[PDB]
Amino acid sequence: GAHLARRYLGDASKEPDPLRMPTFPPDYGFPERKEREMVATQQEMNDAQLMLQQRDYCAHYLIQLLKCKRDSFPNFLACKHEQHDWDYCEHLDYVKRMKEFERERRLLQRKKRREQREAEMARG
Amino acid sequence: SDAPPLTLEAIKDRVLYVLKLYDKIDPEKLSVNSHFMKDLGLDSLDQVEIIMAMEDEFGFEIPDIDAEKLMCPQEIVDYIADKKDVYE
Amino acid sequence: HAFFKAMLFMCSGSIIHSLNDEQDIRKMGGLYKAMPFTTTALIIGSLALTGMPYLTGFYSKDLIIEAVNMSYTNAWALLMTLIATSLTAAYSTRIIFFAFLGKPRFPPLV
Amino acid sequence: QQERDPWYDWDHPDLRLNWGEPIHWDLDMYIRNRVDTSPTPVSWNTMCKHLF
Amino acid sequence: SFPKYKPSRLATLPATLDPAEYDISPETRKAQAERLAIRSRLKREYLLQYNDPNRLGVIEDPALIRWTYARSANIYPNFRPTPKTSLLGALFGIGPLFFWYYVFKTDRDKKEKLIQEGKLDQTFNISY
Amino acid sequence: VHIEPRYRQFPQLTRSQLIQAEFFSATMWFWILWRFWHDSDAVLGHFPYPDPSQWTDEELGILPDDE
Amino acid sequence: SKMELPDYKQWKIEGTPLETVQEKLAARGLRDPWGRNEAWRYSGGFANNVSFVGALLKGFKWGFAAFVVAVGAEYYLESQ
Amino acid sequence: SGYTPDEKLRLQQLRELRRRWLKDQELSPREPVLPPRHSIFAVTHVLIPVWIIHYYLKYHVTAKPYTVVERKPRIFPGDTILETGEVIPLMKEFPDQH
Amino acid sequence: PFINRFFKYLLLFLITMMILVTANNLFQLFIGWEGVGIMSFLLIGWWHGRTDANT
Amino acid sequence: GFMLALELNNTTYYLKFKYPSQTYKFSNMLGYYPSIMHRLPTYHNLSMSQKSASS
Amino acid sequence: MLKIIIPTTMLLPMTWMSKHNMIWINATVHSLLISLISLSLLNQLGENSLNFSLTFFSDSLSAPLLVLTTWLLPLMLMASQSHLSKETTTRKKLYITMLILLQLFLIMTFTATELILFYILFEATLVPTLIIITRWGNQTERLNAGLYFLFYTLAGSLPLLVALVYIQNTTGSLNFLIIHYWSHPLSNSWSNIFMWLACIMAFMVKMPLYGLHLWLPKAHVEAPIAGSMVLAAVLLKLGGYGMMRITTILNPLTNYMAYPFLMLSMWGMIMTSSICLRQTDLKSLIAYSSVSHMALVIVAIMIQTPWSFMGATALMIAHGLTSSMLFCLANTNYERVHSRTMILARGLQTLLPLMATWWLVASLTNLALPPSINLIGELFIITASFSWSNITIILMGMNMMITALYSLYMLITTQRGKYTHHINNIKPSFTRENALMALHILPLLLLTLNPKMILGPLY
Amino acid sequence: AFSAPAAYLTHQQKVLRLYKRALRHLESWCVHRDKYRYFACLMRARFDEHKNEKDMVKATQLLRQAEEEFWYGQHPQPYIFPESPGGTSYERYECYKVPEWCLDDWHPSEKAMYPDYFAKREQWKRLRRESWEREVKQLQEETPPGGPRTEALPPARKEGDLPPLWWHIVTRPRERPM
Ligand SMILES: CCCCCCCCCCCCCCCCC[C@@H](O)O[C@H](CO[C@H](O)CCCCCCCCCCCCCCC)COP(=O)(O)OCC[N+](C)(C)C
Ligand SMILES: CCCCCCCC/C=C\CCCCCCCC(=O)O[C@H](COC(=O)CCCCCCC/C=C/CCCCCCCC)COP(=O)(O)OCCN
Ligand SMILES: CCCCCCCCCCCC(=O)SCCNC(=O)CCNC(=O)[C@H](O)C(C)(C)COP(=O)(O)O
Repeated sequence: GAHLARRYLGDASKEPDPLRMPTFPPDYGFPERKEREMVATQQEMNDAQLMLQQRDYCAHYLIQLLKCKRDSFPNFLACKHEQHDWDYCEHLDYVKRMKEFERERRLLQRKKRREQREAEMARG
Repeated sequence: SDAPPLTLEAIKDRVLYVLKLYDKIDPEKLSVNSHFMKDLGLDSLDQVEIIMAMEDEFGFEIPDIDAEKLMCPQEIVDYIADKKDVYE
Repeated sequence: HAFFKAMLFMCSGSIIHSLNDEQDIRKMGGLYKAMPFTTTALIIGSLALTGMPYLTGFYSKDLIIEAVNMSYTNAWALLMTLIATSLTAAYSTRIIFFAFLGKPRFPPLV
Repeated sequence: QQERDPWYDWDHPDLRLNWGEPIHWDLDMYIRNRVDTSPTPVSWNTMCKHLF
Repeated sequence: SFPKYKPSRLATLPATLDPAEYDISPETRKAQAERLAIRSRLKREYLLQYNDPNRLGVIEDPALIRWTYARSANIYPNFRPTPKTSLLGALFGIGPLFFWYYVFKTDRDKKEKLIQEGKLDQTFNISY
Repeated sequence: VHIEPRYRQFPQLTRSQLIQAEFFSATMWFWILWRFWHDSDAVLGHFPYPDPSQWTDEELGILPDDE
Repeated sequence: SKMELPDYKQWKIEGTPLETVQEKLAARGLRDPWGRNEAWRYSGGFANNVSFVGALLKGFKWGFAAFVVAVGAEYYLESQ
Repeated sequence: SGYTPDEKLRLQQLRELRRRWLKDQELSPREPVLPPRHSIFAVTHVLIPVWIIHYYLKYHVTAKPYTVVERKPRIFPGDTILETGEVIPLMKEFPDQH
Repeated sequence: PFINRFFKYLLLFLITMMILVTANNLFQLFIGWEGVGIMSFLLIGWWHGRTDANT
Repeated sequence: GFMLALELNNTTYYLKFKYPSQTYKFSNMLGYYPSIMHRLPTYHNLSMSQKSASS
Repeated sequence: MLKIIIPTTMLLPMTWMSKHNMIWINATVHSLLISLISLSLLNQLGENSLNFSLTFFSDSLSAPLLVLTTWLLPLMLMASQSHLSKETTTRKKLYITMLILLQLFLIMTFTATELILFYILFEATLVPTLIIITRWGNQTERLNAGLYFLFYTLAGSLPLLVALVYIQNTTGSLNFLIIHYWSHPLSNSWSNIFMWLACIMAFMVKMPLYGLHLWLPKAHVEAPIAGSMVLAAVLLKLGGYGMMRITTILNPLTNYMAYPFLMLSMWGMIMTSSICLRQTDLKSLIAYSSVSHMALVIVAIMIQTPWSFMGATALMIAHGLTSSMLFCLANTNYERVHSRTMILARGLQTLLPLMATWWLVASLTNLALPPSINLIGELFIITASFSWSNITIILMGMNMMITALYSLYMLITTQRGKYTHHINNIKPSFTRENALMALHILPLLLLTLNPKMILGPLY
Repeated sequence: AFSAPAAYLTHQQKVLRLYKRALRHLESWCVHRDKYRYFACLMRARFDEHKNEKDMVKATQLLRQAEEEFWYGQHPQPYIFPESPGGTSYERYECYKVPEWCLDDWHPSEKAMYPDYFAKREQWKRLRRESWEREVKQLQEETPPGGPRTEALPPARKEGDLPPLWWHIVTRPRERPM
């Protein structure tokens, strides 16, 4: 995407590093951040044997989808609402990750502006 | 099954069929015994083209050393019959 | 891929057997009407191979391309994968066009 | 052995050898199940450059 | 006019591109005649035994006998100790031995002194 | 079904092979149309892709450059 | 059984690309003496063939008709 | 150009001989003189093999520990365990973002 | 003329590939590996009078 | 892939003849990989097998 | 142990008092019965060996070798009676006597408790083999072959004898049990280095180690079929067995005295496999394949691990069976066409289909196809070598490739293609030849079901 | 394959073989029939342009650049007939070709089947046995003292003779033996 063009062809110092982020404190620009909550307990995911990569903040919808698939086994066309709910929750998680990326790049650009412009007003 | 076993009459008919579609040959005075050079007045390039047409007709190619000396339709029929194990 | 690749090979085998064990596409002419069931099967197999939606190859290939597009991956590898995806349709087109379209190019004893 | 005439009536058609003719020192290397030295449409040293 | 084809060891010069087949002298024609005569005499000698109804067994080929003998038993009597043969023998016979000795000895010295230091991660290594 | 060669003529066809070929081509096309009518998102995606530029600074937590 | 070859007087290059080849050769002073040997590939049941997109859409009409019937059944069934 | 008379005559003689030889490869009407239940397939190729294998697994293989190991079944909230009668409670009252 | 041997060879390849797929240790999987390799060798050179097939 | 291949295949009907490109030669002869790797390493290995190891 | 030795000795007057047309039948039947009796030695203990008496003992290493020897005698008799038909009655009985004496010496060699008795029988095996090669070999080279077979062995074994008596002067005994229980380390000295060399080089020559192997192609090519069978199947293993017994007194010297032999074995294994690719003689190819397999066995014994010892035992047994079968297969075609050139008789699958199947199975076991015991031994040795140093795989894997490349090569050269036109005396396979091939191949396959029976003491 | 080769190829033969190879490779390049016919007529015209050249040095050099042009412009993957030396069915049926002498080694039980075939086989063997010496005598008579010069063989010339060295040509296995 255009982010790769900005990081590789433009100034990389103004662009987020996907491997190393976030670098700014999570409570830096926010006055009050509510910690992300989880519905499914560790035991419930362990008993469902989901996968270590499926045990994210969307695991409860996946658990209901799996239970619905098992219960109506012959009718493999019955777990549509559960599949939709799990997909929607994953989509919201991805949107949150995009928001984190955009927040961190905006913070880093604002940091560069403030630091070098207070230097600019500090050099004369 | 596969193709029917080949016969001498079929080989001769197909050779004459191909020769009669050649523009440099009169269809009515063409015989199985007609020499390409003496009777039909062709040259070596026409003989090469006739050999190639026969190869296309029967789906197999004749080596140059053998092809050089097929100078009449009967010779071509005999060569094909001997190559493909046709006795009747 | 097992399904449609095996089907494509058997379609090729039927063509070869019909044309007296000929395997060169340059001597295969218009088989679209002469071998209708074989033509249908090879068309459907080539559509499955190229990822036509809601066919067997779609549910597999479609997802693989999306996953490569949406991963922290080598950029050259991703570009090469996309180019290979185009070349797949290219050689499927080559097979169909040369083996089934146009005029016959096989020996006259049909 | 792949370079020999395949339309000649060899005494050993698969080996493309004639009875009594002198045998190359490296026949078992050139039996045409093996190393081939036949001319190619594109020159050697030009295939090498393109491949490398 | 067109790019020229140059031959190599593993991609030889085609006959049609060979100038020797286009510059023909009477001695060349007579040499070709002699070659054909030799081939024909050998062919008749072979075919008189091949078609013999009373012949049963193997038609012994002196060329095959000569080839196998030259490849096996004629080699040592024709060997002469030469700087070229001496260096080739020394290299191809002894150099790989010291090369592999050095490689394996270096690897095992590293592994052994690394075992001594107690840093090799030998856990679950009970079969050897 | 005994079929003979024809020598420079179009081969003899049976009705069964024609009807089966047509039936299976039509089956493939109907399946594609039916699935696209019911499962279009699988081609077109179901969720909208957000535009990061339409996100305000307050909801992403960026101060107005003076702190 | 025992087929006989069709009469050779029918194979003509007229109306086929072989005629175009013949006229473009005559524009150069040349002639093609093998066109009638090739005419059968264009004459009869091989006179017309489909295009690539037409070959891809081999059974689209019947399948589309069946799909329309099925969606109409869906429309007229769900109102009970 | 063409055959020499000797070549053509030799080819004709060889052709005659070869055609008679090929004619003699044919068989007379008596040449091979030879000297002097519906579901039976599914009972001998399926039912019998599965009898032996089931007997072998049930009474010999499973007579030793850890020879046949299955991964435990998945347990979901709300399930009832057959073995003990235990009931797993449901899953924490979703926010219900409908 | 050897269609029965051909079907036997196909069945042998299928058995070796099933062994490969269902193997739980590396030795059994290697057995299936080499079995499918050998069956491939035998079926590629089916027409063993042809030099190209053996090559 | 479909459109470009179809266009290039339809241009084969034109009464025009041109000698092939070098890219075409690379593609058709399989990157020259079997022309080099099936001749050079095999020749050198067999040559050393006779000249050095045996003799 | 006398229940094996005395019937073998009784084989001699039985063949010398038999009717002129009954020698082969009697010898074959009674050698088979002796093999059946010897099959009872396979019941081994674990902790320690079966110590029958002060003179003879049986181990899990000795018993498979003894069974292989007793089984190889009837196969040699079956393979010998075809080309010895024109021979007189007395010379046929003398040939059978040579075979019986060889078996007797080998049986006593594999079970001797004391190292001097083992050495004496180990040398005694030389005389019948020499007589067989130089009296019933076909070509003029056999005489030279005999000389090469003799002085290579003695030039190695004469120092060993000296070392042996020297040891008994300082240790006080040469009984193997006493030697093993009272074993002491060898210090790092020149005297110890030369005593190590004297203890090892005879078995090295017998293996043969690469560089000391020139006698083997000559002797195996020029020998008659029974001579080649016993030379490859059993006699070579006399080296391996010997090493496995004598390395118990060579620690910790072997820790560094083994480097040149390991380098020679690995590189020469590559070298002999490569030599097999360019060989015009069919028997020479089999001989060089034996050299390569024995090089792998040398590596296994030199690295001194339980996995390597197990692999070496399995590979010794498997190679004995496979090499004997390959020699018999080549001899069938030799008796057909009276030439050992590999390219003379081609396309034999068309003319001899069942013999082609035998060829295929022998070639498969030669390249160690799983789950054959050939690959069991090879894989155990390769795993032990990898533990010794991870770079060894590079050579080992290379060897594997070359092995397959020549094995199938042989198979493709003699069985496939088109038949030679002028060779018209290729008769159908006899029941004797097919039975000989089967009696080679079936025990080899059955050993897969019970591999431990050949895995040795370290199992 | 059936004709004995000569010591060398004439200029006329070389020119004809070049014509055939060029036309075949052109057909490989020009897949379609009408286009191939057009360009083959152009090739034939370009080839006839020098049909009546008298200076053989000029004709030889023309042949040289024709060969050079062919080698530069040849098809890398020309069409090969399936049973031609480079074809996909070249030696496919060789494994089914069994020499006739093998029939002599059949068990008498095997020959009990097919009695008439083996009666005719005995007749053929008698013919070969009775003709061999006359064939050898004819070959000795007709061969110049300096040995044969080519591989051509003479026909039979008397009333009841057979062409010398005929058995293995006449008793070929088959092209489709099974
Ligand atoms: C064709 C194949 C035939 C079979 C080949 C058999 C291979 C046998 C080779 C024996 C391997 C090693 C032998 C002895 C071990 C070390 C040898 C020496 O080179 O090492 C140095 C020895 O120092 C010097 O180098 C002295 C040796 C040099 C004099 C010997 C002549 C070597 C030239 C090569 C001759 C070729 C031999 C084979 C002939 C066929 C180590 O120095 P140092 O740790 O302080 O002394 C150790 C000995 N101590 C402990 C008793 C004191
Ligand atoms: C197929 C060819 C094989 C050739 C094999 C030749 C090598 C055999 C090994 C050496 C043979 C003789 C060794 C003697 C037996 C060792 C017993 C012993 O321990 O005696 C040593 C004595 O060792 C010696 O004297 C041996 C020295 C060498 C004498 C003969 C030299 C011959 C050439 C030497 C190098 C060749 C040996 C290795 C060749 C490898 C194979 C090619 C110590 O005894 P003491 O005198 O009491 O001393 C105690 C205080 N230190
Ligand atoms: C498509 C891929 C490659 C294509 C490239 C090929 C390039 C070739 C271009 C044109 C070739 C020439 O100019 S070819 C130049 C050759 N010159 C001569 O032949 C002059 C003397 N003429 C004769 O010898 C006879 O007339 C003869 C012609 C043999 C007929 O003889 P018949 O009447 O007795 O058959």
